[PDB]
Amino acid sequence: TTYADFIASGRTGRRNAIHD
Amino acid sequence: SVKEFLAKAKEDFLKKWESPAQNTAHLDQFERIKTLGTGSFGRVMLVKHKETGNHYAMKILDKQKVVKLKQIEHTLNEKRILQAVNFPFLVKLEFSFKDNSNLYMVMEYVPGGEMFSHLRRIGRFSEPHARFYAAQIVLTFEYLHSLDLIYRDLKPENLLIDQQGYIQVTDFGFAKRVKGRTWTLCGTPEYLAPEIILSKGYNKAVDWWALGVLIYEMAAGYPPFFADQPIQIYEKIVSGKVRFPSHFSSDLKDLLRNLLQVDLTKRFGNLKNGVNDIKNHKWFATTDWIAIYQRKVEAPFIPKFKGPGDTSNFDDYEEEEIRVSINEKCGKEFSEF
Ligand SMILES: COc1cccc(CC(=O)N/N=C/c2ccc(O)cc2)c1
Repeated sequence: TTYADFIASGRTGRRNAIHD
Repeated sequence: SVKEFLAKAKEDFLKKWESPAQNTAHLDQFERIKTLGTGSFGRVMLVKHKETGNHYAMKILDKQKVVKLKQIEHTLNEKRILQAVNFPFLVKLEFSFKDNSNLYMVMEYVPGGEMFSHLRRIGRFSEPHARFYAAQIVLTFEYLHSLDLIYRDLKPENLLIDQQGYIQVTDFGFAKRVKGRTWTLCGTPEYLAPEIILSKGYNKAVDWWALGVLIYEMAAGYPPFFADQPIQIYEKIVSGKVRFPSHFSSDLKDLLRNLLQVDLTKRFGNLKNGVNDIKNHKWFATTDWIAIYQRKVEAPFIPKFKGPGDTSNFDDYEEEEIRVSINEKCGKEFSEF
């Protein structure tokens, strides 16, 4: 499932800003 | 009237924009209690104002780190714009000041924690729940955009929940006053509009795109474009192909197709009728815009409050001593702060 794919991903924590 | 109120808002804003508040407190006036969140240049701590007993959130930026990341002008923007604005769903700046090492922005403490926290824990929000939050962001963006401000960092990490369940927008680090077009590549990968990524020059329509990303993330529990690396995210965004959960209502999908629209002649919020295309969309048919503004709508979610300085709705962070140099750093660079 897409949900499962997101939860196994590395970007479920706080996301940093990109300055450039 | 919306017209009347905004015109009044703009006069208020412009006086403060042209004559910003500066040096309105000192570090020693505050008792530092605990870190509430962190960021590239520093941290924000719960503090208590010694002469009043009032709690606030104090954002502490290391001048040398700002300089290293070539964020001087953005930081100046952040503080000049935040001290000038006033809207029920914007975090209020109460004091600002600087010392040899750091810049300080003392803001209202919003005790319910980050929307991010609640969204990740609960999984996803119901459509009425997402809609209640989305309405506040729509009004806030009407307000900011009327002042020629672009926000450029919408995401649940930056939306705090107040004691009554209403949203407070925080972190104005990428906010900018611009008439027309700008080009900086800034934001958060999952929330970037395609025209930012393709270096096209962009305008306030990027905030409406990001609203689409946020509503999707709120209602699905995951963003419409994710991957393990930003480069793959960007590829997905520019592709622009969006798939929706089977539980998304028809009206929600239609709204999002119009917000997550690569074509700027078709993207909602950016047409002749501007924000009214969004406010009058069917998904918002049950929303009382004036009552959202007046905070008369019952929140779907009220945070736990065990007492005035309580931080249980925030994650714990490693603490560090706030060392202030005996030599002034970067004085010229931050002279107008
Ligand atoms: C790029 O360097 C940074 C350094 C520190 C923080 C941040 C991000 C930020 O502004 N958070 N604010 C949280 C906040 C929390 C509670 C509250 O009542 C008001 C604001 C960025």
